[PDB]
Amino acid sequence: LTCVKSNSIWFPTSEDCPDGQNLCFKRWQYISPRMYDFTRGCAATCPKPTNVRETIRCCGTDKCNK
Repeated sequence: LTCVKSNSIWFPTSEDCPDGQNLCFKRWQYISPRMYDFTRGCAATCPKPTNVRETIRCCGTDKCNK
């Protein structure tokens, strides 16, 4: 699998996931209206929110987390 990788520093790029990681994730954290922190990458299992302002979506096709 290949996923989009991005975070607060790095602009979105393609990344090849390690063998055995067959999900891509997109995670967003609400700050205020229409203002979010986004993170994207590969995962083995879908990550879970660390706080109630976070939402995560996972998917299983190349770069589906764009």
